[PDB]
Amino acid sequence: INLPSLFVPLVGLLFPAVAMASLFLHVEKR
Amino acid sequence: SHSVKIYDTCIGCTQCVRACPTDVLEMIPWGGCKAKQIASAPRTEDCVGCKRCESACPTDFLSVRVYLWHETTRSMGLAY
Amino acid sequence: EVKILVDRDPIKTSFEQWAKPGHFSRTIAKGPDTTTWIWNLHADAHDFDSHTSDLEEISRKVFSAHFGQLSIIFLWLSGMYFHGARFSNYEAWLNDPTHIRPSAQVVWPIVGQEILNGDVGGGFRGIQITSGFFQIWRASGITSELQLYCTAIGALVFAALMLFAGWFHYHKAAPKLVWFQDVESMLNHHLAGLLGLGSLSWAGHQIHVSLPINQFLNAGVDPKEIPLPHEFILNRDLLAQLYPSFAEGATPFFTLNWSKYADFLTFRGGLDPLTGGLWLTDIAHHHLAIAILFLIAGHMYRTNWGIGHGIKDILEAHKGPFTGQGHKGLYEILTTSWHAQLSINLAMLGSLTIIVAHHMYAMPPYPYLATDYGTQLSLFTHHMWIGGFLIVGAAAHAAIFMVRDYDPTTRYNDLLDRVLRHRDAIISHLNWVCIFLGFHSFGLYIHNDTMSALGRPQDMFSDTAIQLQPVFAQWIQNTHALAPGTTAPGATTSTSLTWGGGDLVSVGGKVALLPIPLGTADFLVHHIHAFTIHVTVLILLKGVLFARSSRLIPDKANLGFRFPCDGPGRGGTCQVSAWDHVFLGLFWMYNAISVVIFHFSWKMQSDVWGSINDQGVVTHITGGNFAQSSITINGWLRDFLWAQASQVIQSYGSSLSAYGLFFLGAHFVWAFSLMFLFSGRGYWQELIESIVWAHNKLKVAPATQPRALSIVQGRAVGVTHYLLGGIATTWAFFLARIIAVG
Amino acid sequence: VVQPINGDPFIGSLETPVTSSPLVAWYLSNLPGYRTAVNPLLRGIEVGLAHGFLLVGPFVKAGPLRNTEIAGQAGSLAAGGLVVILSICLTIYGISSFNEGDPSTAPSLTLTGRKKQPDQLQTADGWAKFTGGFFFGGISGVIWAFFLLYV
Amino acid sequence: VYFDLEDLGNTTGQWDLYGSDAPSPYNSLQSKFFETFAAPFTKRGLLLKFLILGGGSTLAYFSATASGDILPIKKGPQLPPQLGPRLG
Amino acid sequence: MRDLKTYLSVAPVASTLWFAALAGLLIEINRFFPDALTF
Amino acid sequence: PPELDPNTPSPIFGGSTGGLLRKAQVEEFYVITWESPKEQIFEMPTGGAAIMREGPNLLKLARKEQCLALGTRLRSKYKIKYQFYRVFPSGEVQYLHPKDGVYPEKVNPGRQGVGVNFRSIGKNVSPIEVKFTGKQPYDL
Amino acid sequence: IGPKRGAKVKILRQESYWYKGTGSVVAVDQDPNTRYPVVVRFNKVNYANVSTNNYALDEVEEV
Amino acid sequence: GDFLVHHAIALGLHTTTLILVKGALDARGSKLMPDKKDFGYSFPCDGPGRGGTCDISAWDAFYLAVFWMLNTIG
Ligand code: CLA
Ligand code: CLA
Ligand code: CLA
Ligand code: CLA
Ligand code: CLA
Ligand SMILES: CC1=C(/C=C/C(C)=C/C=C/C(C)=C/C=C/C=C(C)/C=C/C=C(C)/C=C/C2=C(C)CCCC2(C)C)C(C)(C)CCC1
Ligand SMILES: CC1=C(/C=C/C(C)=C/C=C/C(C)=C/C=C/C=C(C)/C=C/C=C(C)/C=C/C2=C(C)CCCC2(C)C)C(C)(C)CCC1
Ligand SMILES: CC1=C(C/C=C(\C)CCC[C@H](C)CCC[C@H](C)CCCC(C)C)C(=O)c2ccccc2C1=O
Ligand code: SF4
Ligand code: SF4
Repeated sequence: INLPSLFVPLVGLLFPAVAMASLFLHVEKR
Repeated sequence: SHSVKIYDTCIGCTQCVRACPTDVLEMIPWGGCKAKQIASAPRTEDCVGCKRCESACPTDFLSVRVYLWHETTRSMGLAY
Repeated sequence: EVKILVDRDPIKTSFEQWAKPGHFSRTIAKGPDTTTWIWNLHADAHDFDSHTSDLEEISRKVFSAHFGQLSIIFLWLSGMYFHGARFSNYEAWLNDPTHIRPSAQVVWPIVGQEILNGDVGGGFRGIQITSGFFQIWRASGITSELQLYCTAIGALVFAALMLFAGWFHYHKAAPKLVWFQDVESMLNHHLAGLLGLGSLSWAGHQIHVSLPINQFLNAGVDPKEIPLPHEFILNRDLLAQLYPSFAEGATPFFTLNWSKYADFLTFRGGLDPLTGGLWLTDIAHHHLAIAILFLIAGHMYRTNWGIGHGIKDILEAHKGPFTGQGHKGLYEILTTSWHAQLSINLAMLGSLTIIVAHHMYAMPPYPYLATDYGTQLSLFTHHMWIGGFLIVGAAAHAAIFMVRDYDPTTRYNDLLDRVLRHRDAIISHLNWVCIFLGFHSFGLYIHNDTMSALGRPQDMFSDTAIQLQPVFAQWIQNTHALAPGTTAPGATTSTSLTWGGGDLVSVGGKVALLPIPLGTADFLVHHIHAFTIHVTVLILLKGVLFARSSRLIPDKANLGFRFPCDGPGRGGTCQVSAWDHVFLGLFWMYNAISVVIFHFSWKMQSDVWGSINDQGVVTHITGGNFAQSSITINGWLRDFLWAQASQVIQSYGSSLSAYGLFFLGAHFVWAFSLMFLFSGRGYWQELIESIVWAHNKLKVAPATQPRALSIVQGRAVGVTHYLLGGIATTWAFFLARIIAVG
Repeated sequence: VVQPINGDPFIGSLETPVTSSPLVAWYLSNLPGYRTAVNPLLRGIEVGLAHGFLLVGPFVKAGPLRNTEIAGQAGSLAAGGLVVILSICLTIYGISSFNEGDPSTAPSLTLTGRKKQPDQLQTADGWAKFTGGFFFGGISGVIWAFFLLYV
Repeated sequence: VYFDLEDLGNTTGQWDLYGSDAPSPYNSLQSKFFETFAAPFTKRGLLLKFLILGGGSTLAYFSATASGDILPIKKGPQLPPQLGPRLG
Repeated sequence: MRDLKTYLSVAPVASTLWFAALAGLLIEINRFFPDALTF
Repeated sequence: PPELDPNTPSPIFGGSTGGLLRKAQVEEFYVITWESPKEQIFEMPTGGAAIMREGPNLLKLARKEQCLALGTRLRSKYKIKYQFYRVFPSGEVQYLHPKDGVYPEKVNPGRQGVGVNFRSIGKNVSPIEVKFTGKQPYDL
Repeated sequence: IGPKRGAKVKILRQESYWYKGTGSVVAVDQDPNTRYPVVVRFNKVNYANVSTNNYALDEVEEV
Repeated sequence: GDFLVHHAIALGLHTTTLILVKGALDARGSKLMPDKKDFGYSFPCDGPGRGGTCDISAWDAFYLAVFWMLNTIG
């Protein structure tokens, strides 16, 4: 539990948010 | 913009020019058919690609051909 | 000067045009070059607009076609009465309606099909009927097959008379246009004439035949020994012994002592507890009062004299600051466009049928109807579908009116123009409310399924958790239950036992009606109904408002009402036509009505229908499982579909096996429809080319060149098989289940 | 009653008692988002204040701990968490929409047609200061509701 | 006449609908508070670094120390587990 | 009469008469020789 | 020599939700003009009925296709002549139709062929023969 | 020039609905500027419901 | 029982390859669209003229065949 409680929110909340924000700026750039 | 092309089997009956809803096409003088005119596509940036013109064309194998291509706000027919 | 105006011998009666397929259409009449001809012949058969532009000649066609329809209905009723007379257990059913199953169809013994002749009681073998004709004939005091035989002959005569009139009013005496346009005379003659003299004359039968004969039936005397109906007319004392009001005759009527008739004209309400249906004395008093209202209402509009309004005056006088000129110009539109008339009539006739569904289940108007669970589940479902189809038809002819008949230069109307001037505000608003409805109805189910799956039933929208009580419906229920002693003093009991309160009525140990409880689950399924209906209106209303034009297609109206698209350009324009909106709205109408009838079936089996004990212990068919089960999709999958499908999938080897076969057959037709809806005619035309080649190789190609169905036909074929297979599946699922457990 | 928008019947809108009435036009021109000449930073502070304060309600009272004693604290953290994520949406919206030199893309005209200076909210820095006010305002507004409800 | 080549802004209706240029109606000292306290969050590049990393670390802390009284998934199974269908 | 005979020959009419006759024939073969699985 | 564009009056119209949107402020829009012999109701391409004025008539529209649709309806029903233009946000105007003063249906000297291939369609090369060139078979 | 009127010609234009079939010559345009001068009629319409088309002298073969 | 469903399976194999072979062999052109090769593998269609041409590309034949393959493996 000491690691799943770290990686599950990281890969399921932080990484997708950081990825979705990254891709939003690349696709919108000109 | 979509590509429109005319082939020399065209009999110059004008039906595509009348069908076009954005004035892409016009008749121009030609010596190749009895009607002595052929179609032409000088304004394909307004072409939306409805293909009303192909529906109008009488030639066995279309004399006017529309190749849908790069989309713009004109080809996509957007009013916004 | 409203008068009879007719033309003599307009169209010669001749078989000449029977020999000429497609004569009505100038294009079709030349004959087929391709197989596409075959289909357009049929698609255009009743499109009288495309045949002729003359409004007079169009009206004559719809007039005689109406006679054609009436002929068909009478012939249909002739067979219904004939089968009751010749192939039924109606005479045996009168002696034991609680047990004997109505049957009026018998199959011949061939290829093993006799098994469909089921042991239905009364020493009879046949198919159990759910049309409810037996409850009708009983309430009419019909007591023998002889009476049905005579009704069948009369229906057959009326069928011939109606057919004769159709030929007569088209080939011999065809009314002129201005005769059809006299809408004032027609409204007067339908209110007072059809509705008024129909309800009055039917009230007479209820008084002199239906009331007395049902009193003998309910007293217990054998139908073969009940006095024939004409004896209550020849001998008044027979009537007076049942209702002493007849002793004074027609005298208390004219002396305004109407309260003397209070023994056969009542205002009791509720249900006759020994028969399960509405009081036949309340019903007869209903048709009496209703007949009065229509006879006077048929005097509202002006004709050949002075009194009455011109309908144009009433329209031209209603207009506000937000609307401008208002209803001016509507009288010219509704007297020159048959589709505008048909759109309104389909809208209301459809809506009215859905009401008939509700009222006939909560106020069962026929004796021993409420306890024939199979007949009542059929009647409610049948009229829901009929109602929903007619409604979707209103949108089509509203859409057809906008393409063909709308003309702001000749027949302007500021109300119609004002809506066209903000159709983007209407459709976008309906779009958002649909998104709100969908999330806050279906999404709650998804919440529940996810909560229940995670082992968290405390977080569901449930009666035992987060409760969504339908306070307003609950309030209306409790109000009507207190109406008979308070706000409706003349009423003895409530208009319906459904009204949350009262008690219970049973017939033959089977529950007829009790108070229907409305809880959290009823809240959810009601917001599904509002969601599904809203999306149906969104699609259909959008189709009519942009039938002429849109930002995408500025000249759409020139493309007609029914056309596949305007090509792949503009990103793609498939299904912009109003006709395609009707195509999409049928699927959503199907969706909406399917869960409405599912809502009906589960509620009735769970909280209403069932068997009552000697002491009053009611055992419902599915034992109240609706409250905790119908709040998740898994509950409908498991506790409704999977559980109630038992009967139909184990019907093989018994008289219900034809439902087994139809269950599978309708699944097949439904899946078959997807071939049409998911593909496109280009694929099929190329396929046919390879097939045509093979025929040419053997010198067997037809001169009628085979073509793929048109784009629109593909869609029409698709939705038609989708609806037929879909609905037929529920049909076979409902009848097997309710006949086996009802 | 129902007029064409600003007298032009060919602009894609209408002027109705809902779009432009004396009370409607007053309340809408008084919201912090339509204060075109005031500081965008102070707009966002009032916006974040009002929203973060509103967000505490649904999270606490409907969350998975709504019926526990850990309710007020969790939905408040969930309320601030919703403000944090929204501030990223506001930020990336600005990074993508406005550049460090572009002028305001706001209307430079009025209802009567005179030239005013465009709302600098619609610029890179004007947006950066607006979303900065929302974040500060939204966090303190969550705390202010958390202060009044469970303290 | 709603067409003008010299004023393409009015021809297309580029009007501010409800934008009021009325001066700031706020407590002007509270402004000096809001202008100097909410100031470090007014750089979008730095704020994005802040919200991304601050939220990531905070989300990680709350989830790493979440007690069993809050999360059934950290509290764990309490009942004895039942066997498999084939004595599994 | 000749117009009627032409109509009676139209595809749908000739089809029902043909298939009606066919159905009657197959039904009567099945009434006279039912339950035939072999041959 | 293309026509001019002043500030003529527009038809009588109560307004609708079908008209110009932000694209007109920022990209382009279109204006069609025409001369009618009398006041009369006609249908707006964006929905509803309007009344055109006798003589000059200006109408702003969002798309070229809306212009041609209205104009096509002016020749057929009303037998009036029409022109239209593309207007940019810088005020720059661009004449569009009828291009050379003559409607494109009728042959007119001075027009040069655009997009004419002097072969039958079935003589286009196979895609492999124009692969890794930037051309399609219909471009040669 | 070209095949005579009422000549029975096989169609050799590949992209033609009547490719490898046969039709009847209606007329041959004698103007030597006409690229496709042979008018041919066929007994079955193509997908556009058209029953006649112009062909080149090299696209037509008497049979 | 094994007999019947094996012919169901042979039905699925034959029909799925029909879609796919017809798709491949007409990709270059058919009588309804003799220049199809000039339009590439996937294109929406060729418009409502010549009777209608929805789903005429080789890509659409693939798309249709997936339903039949899912049927067969089912
Ligand atoms: C190869 C694929 C793979 C898959 C599908 C999973 C799946 C999972 N892991 Mg796991 N893991 C993997 C490899 C993988 N692991 C490897 C190689 C390691 C050692 C470096 C770990 C170490 C690890 C830990 C320590 C934990 C998980 C956990 C989990 C679960 C939650 C997701 C998560 O936190 O990921 C964690 C992911 C990582 C730590 C990254 C390592 C995996 C590689 C480097 C990234 C893969 C990128 C991906 C394939 C992109 C492909 C798409 C691309 C074409 C665009 C989930 C069941 C958690 C768990 O058990 O939940 C209960 C948890 O606590 N994983
Ligand atoms: C909606 C009306 C309706 C329906 C659906 C039925 C249905 C049925 N009836 Mg019934 N019936 C009806 C009305 C109806 N009836 C009426 C009004 C009467 C009184 C006249 C009867 C009198 C009656 C009797 C006396 C019997 C039935 C029987 C039956 C059953 C078998 C019939 C059969 O196979 O015929 C055989 C099939 C045919 C005759 C069809 C022949 C096919 C030809 C070629 C079609 C001709 C098409 C032509 C172009 C158009 C002709 C139109 C012409 C009438 C002008 C079946 C369930 C039988 C039954 O229940 O047995 C147990 C039975 O004996 N019915
Ligand atoms: C034998 C008597 C007779 C004769 C010779 C004619 C002759 C004619 N009529 Mg007339 N007509 C008659 C009786 C007759 N009519 C009757 C009884 C009515 C009342 C309905 C009419 C109503 C009428 C109208 C309203 C019109 C005609 C028209 C015509 C002309 C062509 C009609 C045509 O193609 O018919 C062939 C048509 C059929 C055989 C269709 C069958 C008709 C019935 C009602 C169909 C019912 C089938 C039912 C739905 C079951 C099918 C469903 C199930 C199988 C799935 C022709 C001059 C038309 C005309 O002149 O316009 C140019 C026209 O518009 N007639
Ligand atoms: C009183 C009711 C009424 C009336 C008089 C009409 C009348 C008309 N409608 Mg309308 N309509 C109605 C109700 C009505 N409709 C309803 C309820 C709907 C919703 C479904 C529609 C939807 C609708 C559309 C979408 C269209 C029309 C069209 C038309 C016109 C042409 C009809 C025609 O030639 O069809 C000829 C009739 C047929 C070819 C019958 C086809 C067979 C049906 C679809 C299948 C029936 C299956 C059956 C119930 C089950 C048996 C299965 C068995 C055989 C195995 C005509 C004016 C068309 C038009 O263009 O108008 C100008 C058109 O496109 N209507
Ligand atoms: C089950 C299949 C299905 C579903 C879900 C939908 C869904 C929808 N259809 Mg649709 N449709 C379907 C089949 C379906 N259709 C079919 C078969 C047809 C052919 C006849 C059509 C034809 C059709 C038309 C013609 C119209 C619709 C419309 C609508 C919308 C109604 C508004 C609404 O409720 O939005 C709310 C959305 C839902 C209720 C869907 C479920 C939402 C879930 C439960 C919430 C998820 C939360 C969150 C996102 C979690 C995901 C996280 C993830 C990203 C990690 C909606 C998006 C109408 C529309 O657009 O109106 C606005 C409309 O006009 N449909
Ligand atoms: C079921 C059925 C049927 C049958 C039906 C019937 C049987 C009917 C009858 C009906 C009847 C049989 C009716 C009657 C009528 C009557 C009436 C409607 C009357 C009226 C009257 C009046 C209106 C009155 C008046 C008056 C007054 C007001 C005052 C005083 C004087 C006098 C009395 C004169 C048929 C076969 C068709 C079909 C199928 C089904
Ligand atoms: C809805 C519906 C239905 C039903 C129907 C019904 C049920 C109907 C009814 C109807 C009716 C039930 C009607 C009735 C009628 C009646 C009337 C219309 C009568 C009349 C009469 C008269 C004409 C009289 C005369 C007289 C005399 C005798 C004396 C005095 C004077 C006078 C003149 C008044 C059905 C199922 C089909 C299905 C579809 C839908
Ligand atoms: C399968 C189907 C094909 C082909 C199906 C068509 C050609 C239907 C064929 C109908 C009948 C069976 C043709 C033969 C009709 C004759 C009357 C048969 C005479 C033989 C006697 C037995 C009567 C297409 O036309 C297509 C249309 C556009 C969307 C997709 C669909 C669709 O998916
Ligand atoms: S339609 Fe075909 S033939 Fe007629 S002009 Fe245009 S291209 Fe030439
Ligand atoms: S796919 Fe069919 S409907 Fe859609 S645009 Fe192409 S042709 Fe028209």
